[PDB]
Amino acid sequence: IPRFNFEKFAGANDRLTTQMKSVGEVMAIGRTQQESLQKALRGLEVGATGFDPKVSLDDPEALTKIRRELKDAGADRIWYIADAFRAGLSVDGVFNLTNIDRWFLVQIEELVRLEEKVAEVGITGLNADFLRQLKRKGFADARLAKLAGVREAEIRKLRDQYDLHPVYKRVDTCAAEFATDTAYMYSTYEEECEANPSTDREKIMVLGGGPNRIGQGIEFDYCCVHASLALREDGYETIMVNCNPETVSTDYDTSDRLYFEPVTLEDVLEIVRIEKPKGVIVQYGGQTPLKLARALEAAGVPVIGTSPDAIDRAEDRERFQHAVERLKLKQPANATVTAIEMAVEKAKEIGYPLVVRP
Amino acid sequence: IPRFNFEKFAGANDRLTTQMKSVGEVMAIGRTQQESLQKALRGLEVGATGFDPKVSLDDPEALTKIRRELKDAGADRIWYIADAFRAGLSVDGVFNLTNIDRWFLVQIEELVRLEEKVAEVGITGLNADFLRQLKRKGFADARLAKLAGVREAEIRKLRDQYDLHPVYKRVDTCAAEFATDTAYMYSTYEEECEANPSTDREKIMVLGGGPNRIGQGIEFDYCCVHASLALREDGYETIMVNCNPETVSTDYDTSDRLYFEPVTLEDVLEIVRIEKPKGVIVQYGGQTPLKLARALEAAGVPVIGTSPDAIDRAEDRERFQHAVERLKLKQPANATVTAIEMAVEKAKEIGYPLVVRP
Amino acid sequence: IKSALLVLEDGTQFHGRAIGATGSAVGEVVFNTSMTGYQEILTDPSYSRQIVTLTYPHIGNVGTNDADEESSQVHAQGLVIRDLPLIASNFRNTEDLSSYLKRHNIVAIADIDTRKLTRLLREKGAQNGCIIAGDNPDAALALEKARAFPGLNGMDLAKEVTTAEAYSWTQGSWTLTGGLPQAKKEDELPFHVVAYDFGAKRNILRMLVDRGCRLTIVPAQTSAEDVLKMNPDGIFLSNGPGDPAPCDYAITAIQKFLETDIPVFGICLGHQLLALASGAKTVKMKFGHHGGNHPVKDVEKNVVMITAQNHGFAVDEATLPANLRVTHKSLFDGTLQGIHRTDKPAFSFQGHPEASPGPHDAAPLFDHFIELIEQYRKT
Amino acid sequence: IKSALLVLEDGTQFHGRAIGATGSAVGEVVFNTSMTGYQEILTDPSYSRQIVTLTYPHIGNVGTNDADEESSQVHAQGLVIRDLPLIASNFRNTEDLSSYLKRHNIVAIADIDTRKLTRLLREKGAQNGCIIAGDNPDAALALEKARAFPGLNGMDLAKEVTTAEAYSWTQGSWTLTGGLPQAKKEDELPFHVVAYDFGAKRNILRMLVDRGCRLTIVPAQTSAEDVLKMNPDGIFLSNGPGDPAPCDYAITAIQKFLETDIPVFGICLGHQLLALASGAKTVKMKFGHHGGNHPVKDVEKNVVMITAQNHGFAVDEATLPANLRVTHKSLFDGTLQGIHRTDKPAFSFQGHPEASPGPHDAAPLFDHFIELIEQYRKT
Ligand SMILES: NCCC[C@H](N)C(=O)O
Ligand SMILES: NCCC[C@H](N)C(=O)O
Ligand SMILES: [Cl-]
Ligand SMILES: [K+]
Ligand SMILES: [K+]
Repeated sequence: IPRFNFEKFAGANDRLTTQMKSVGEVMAIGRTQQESLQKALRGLEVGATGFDPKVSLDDPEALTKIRRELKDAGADRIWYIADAFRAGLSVDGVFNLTNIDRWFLVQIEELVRLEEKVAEVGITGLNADFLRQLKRKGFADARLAKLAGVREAEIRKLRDQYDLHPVYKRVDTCAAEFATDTAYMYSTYEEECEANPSTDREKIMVLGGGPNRIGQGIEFDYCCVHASLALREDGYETIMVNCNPETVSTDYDTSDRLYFEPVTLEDVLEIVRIEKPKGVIVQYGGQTPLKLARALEAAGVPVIGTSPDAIDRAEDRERFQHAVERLKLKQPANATVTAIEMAVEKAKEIGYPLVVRP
Repeated sequence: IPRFNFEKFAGANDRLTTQMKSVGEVMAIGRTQQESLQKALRGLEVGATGFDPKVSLDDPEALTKIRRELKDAGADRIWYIADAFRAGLSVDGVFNLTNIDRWFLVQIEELVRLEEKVAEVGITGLNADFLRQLKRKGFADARLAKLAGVREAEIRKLRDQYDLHPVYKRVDTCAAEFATDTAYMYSTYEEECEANPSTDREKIMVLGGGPNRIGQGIEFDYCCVHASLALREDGYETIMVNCNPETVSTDYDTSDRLYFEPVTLEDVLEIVRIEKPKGVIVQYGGQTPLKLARALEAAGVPVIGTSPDAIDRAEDRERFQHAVERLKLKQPANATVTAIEMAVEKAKEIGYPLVVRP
Repeated sequence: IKSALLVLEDGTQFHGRAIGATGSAVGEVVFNTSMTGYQEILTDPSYSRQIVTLTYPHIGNVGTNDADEESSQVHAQGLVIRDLPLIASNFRNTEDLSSYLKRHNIVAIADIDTRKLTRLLREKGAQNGCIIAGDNPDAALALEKARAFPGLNGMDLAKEVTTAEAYSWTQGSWTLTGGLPQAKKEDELPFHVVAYDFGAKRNILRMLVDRGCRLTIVPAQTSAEDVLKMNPDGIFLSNGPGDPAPCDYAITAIQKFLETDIPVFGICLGHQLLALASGAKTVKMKFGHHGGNHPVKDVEKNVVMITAQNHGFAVDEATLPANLRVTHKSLFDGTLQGIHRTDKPAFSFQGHPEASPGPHDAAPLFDHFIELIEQYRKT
Repeated sequence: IKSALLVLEDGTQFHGRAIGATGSAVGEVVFNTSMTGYQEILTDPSYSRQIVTLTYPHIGNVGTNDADEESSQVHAQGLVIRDLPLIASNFRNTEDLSSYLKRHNIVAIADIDTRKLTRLLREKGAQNGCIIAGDNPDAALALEKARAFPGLNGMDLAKEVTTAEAYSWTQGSWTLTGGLPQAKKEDELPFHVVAYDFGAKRNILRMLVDRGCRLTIVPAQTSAEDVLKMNPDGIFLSNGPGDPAPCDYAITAIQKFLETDIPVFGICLGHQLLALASGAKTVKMKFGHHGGNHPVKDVEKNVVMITAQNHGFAVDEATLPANLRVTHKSLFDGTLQGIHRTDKPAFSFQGHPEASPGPHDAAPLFDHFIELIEQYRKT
């Protein structure tokens, strides 16, 4: 799935055409196209958990906007396609506007219908059999959680309860015709697990930054790669977690073990679950792994290096402002404003010109 | 089907609710739901030929108006349903907004698809088989003409060509379990014809006005009934053509033969075809039969009384005026005007106040 | 294009569309005016060897469901309709008509002028026919099958549809709220009625169970001796297909029951055997009665009941032994609809008190049987 | 729940969903890596008595079509897949997969870990298994049926799938443009090739024709005696199921042709026979070769071809008679892939030059044959 950054070029024509406009891409592997597709959506670093809604059901103009987005594809097409089905448009209807093969269309309609059920049955309705069916089709714990009106963690717990965990298949070039000595794996909900983790070494996991985006480029991947090269050389068993098909990080040669997965709490927690690593590095892949830091810790992940809290201290404007203060360092004068006139007054205090952020 | 008159009540809320707002109703009989419904649409006297489109397919906002029309019914809902299917909406889509049982919905979608086929193949694709199938579904020659881009007469001519005519079934209260001496008929495209028209008597056909509407009320039905009564008494075999369920005109007792049909050129010609009446009366049913005069006459119909042409001389603003001047009578000063500035002057001539008919 | 074709003895042909299984069907052709209840109708054993035509155009609007089956299978030999709707649309549906039919291996045709056919049947009477569904239906072939069909007059079909071995019945009527109930316990029902299965309809049994009767359904050919040995509280004569006349073993057994004082009650076929068993004669109707709007008069009370009918044969009222009294007549044609033994605790009814598709107007006929029993017991 | 279950000899079970006929299926369980061409694989006689597992998850994406059938029926015992798509989406589809299955009354299961299966068969070699598809599939039963299975070793399957009568074939190959062509006129074809029907694939025949060959298909047990009478321009040995070993008549016959100067050429089974008829020995492969991405080298030319493979038994390189020269070898396992008679105009190929689902790489193998013919004619 391509990765766009249209929000950084507002004046730009954001319709997809023959001239590339994407700044990156993500890839996912699934035993099924549905599973494959959803895994990519949640690994895109756009805040999707899958087919998150773009329009409101009760919006009277919705069909009109959906229609538009379908006929003239933009970076958001995918989501609109799902909204079309929630809005009552048929597969044939959608095909006609998009020219996307029905073969794919039907599959997305089925994910919609499935979601509607999750929304109707709620959490009570999430029995093992059904939950499994949902996982098998690539639904993220997070997507489910929203439909069920619960916390992502709740779905995750429910999964634990049921012993509903993905297994790992390996990439081999031959559809299992021949054995493999490489540890290039992907998650899926099936029977046999091919992870066969080692009890032998002290493992170090490196978290990738997912698809590239403006501001989150190759520089991070570069770091990731080095982390792996160095520690593996040092004697550790290096585990890389990433889904950018364009990188060196995602080369099986780059590490001892490669988990070609979405860099998400869910997906990461699962690997850890079975890997039981010695430490995890969340500081080298950009914003992506950074945002997971706290959460991971919370869940018991053995996060190495600068602490999630330490990171927050730096990231939190307020938290920061205090260490500075304490340190007796110099910062430009600031102020957090709520209201318009509040700012206009508070501004006289700070003095123009000003840097207004939201 | 109810008949509304919202156009005469400009500032009135036109959404349908629990307080009635219709002024009349039409009824239809068909061997199947589709045929029955289509027959009803074409006899509604609202200018429809079946499911004529309300919004343009190229209209980008169309899905918005459609949605609205479905969710909050107006008198035109029935037509927006079809437009919704033409627009890519699904049966469930439509269900959800209208609460109209899918049992009914699917049949409408079905006709939409058939319409799409007619539009695609055109007249050339209207083979005997296909054409028969369409008639059996209630399609009006006039609707088929619209879809194939031809004149209704061509569809007609083509039917005649294939000896493709309807048969008449009779009402009997018992699903034909018992014989009937009554002649209360309806057309359909089936095998056996129960018409069994007489050779014996002199026939006079009386044309009703369809549903009641403001300006076209009971008053016309009364005249129609009177003509039947009077002539039947007189020794003529009276034949009544009408489709308003509320009237005496549609009471089997009122005439010798009752054709409970749409008061259309199509329907009426089919009857004339087998009845070979002595005369047809078109001046008693109001505007409906009146508008058919010329076409009937043109098609060989023995229209009795004041000629379609004479009627036209009076109804025709110019024809009339001539006669008036010819009789040296007194009319009010008038003028036709095309323009918006033209008027202002002609106005000046005529003298205020003015009557402005558009 | 799935062709199907119906050909009558008379050579009349009806060209339409296959909606059920492929193959051929041969039987007597009938028409049923029931605007509702097609499943029930199809599952009615009385229809064995008959090709059923429905007068109501849309057949299958509400799909089908188990609760709506009046026997273990579809007894109808074939189905003839005008329109098979696009979809089934009912909360109760579990399978669309077509599938159901396909499942039951029933040859069925749609899209024909059922009115023309009804009119023909009404006017010229019953006719045997053949339905051929398949690629290239052979008309001449169908004519032959229809022609070669032996006919139902004098055809014992109760023996063909009856239960192999006797069995117990203790399940009650269905309800909207709970569906079909759970079978009662033998100790939950006061009476013991032995129901001869001449091709019994589930509803009759259920309705009896409704009145406190534990049943024992016995094969049609079951001996009266064998029956008495059971010391029944009531004997019930079920409904069923074919001619009742050639069912010697039922008339005889019944005659036996009539020597006794045990309460006997018959419905439809049971009504005819009862009559035969009483010395009455039966005749086969011109086209019979098949529908759910048939007005029957309770001559005694002078009241009308709208009924559910399904019979091709009738009891001749002018050959009625004096021990037989007239209780109900058809308001449509005057044909005998009910009789009562003057001398004994036995009576029957031509129509269907259990209905199953149809009005519940005749259900009280059931109550009379109940009294009889209660009185028998007292003695 | 429309349950399906597959059990292996080893008692390993895979519980999925039924997607074809209701019933049971027993055979040798194999795996095919072919990403496209499922219908052609299905209709491959060679698959007789075999339960076909497809490694590529989505099976059915393009539906089915007549043109894509390699035989008159479906030879596969059963079908095991990971996922059956909601729809078929291809302009050439005439029926969805499930439908096709049920039609060919094929037991098929979906939704199982096919990968788990493949790695099992690869690791532990082929296994006989059973698929049961119905309401309540009896695991115990399945295992039982699977274990009871004779096995394909020493199983002449050739005889079972061969034509009853001989017959002519003059139909050429399919084109995107004119689909399947009209069979040619005899005069139209220069050569006359006699083809022993060992369970022959339609493509082989079409491809031969394409090279001006009028054919005469013959049953498996036809006598060389009978055959030679025909004055054949060339003799061809088709592919086919089971063991070739036990095909005595075949072997015998061939040896007979091996005395003559007639150009002979075999494919797959026909390849093993020739070998056997030459003094070679055949072996049953651990799990064999089924796929369409198999690299095979023309040892002579030192060129690689990607090929379509379908065989569970091979010709042992080490036991080859001197009169037999190696021509092709597999790049995956180096197993024997082609042989040529040093002393005669006879040769064969283990893979499928005609492919049919698969790469057109081995096509020229046909050419050599032609050349031989033309050369034999000159004489
Ligand atoms: N996947 C874990 C070990 C892999 C092993 N060599 C195999 O291919 O079976
Ligand atoms: N359709 C003409 C009426 C003739 C007749 N009494 C009948 O009901 O058949
Ligand atoms: Cl108002
Ligand atoms: K027809
Ligand atoms: K499974």
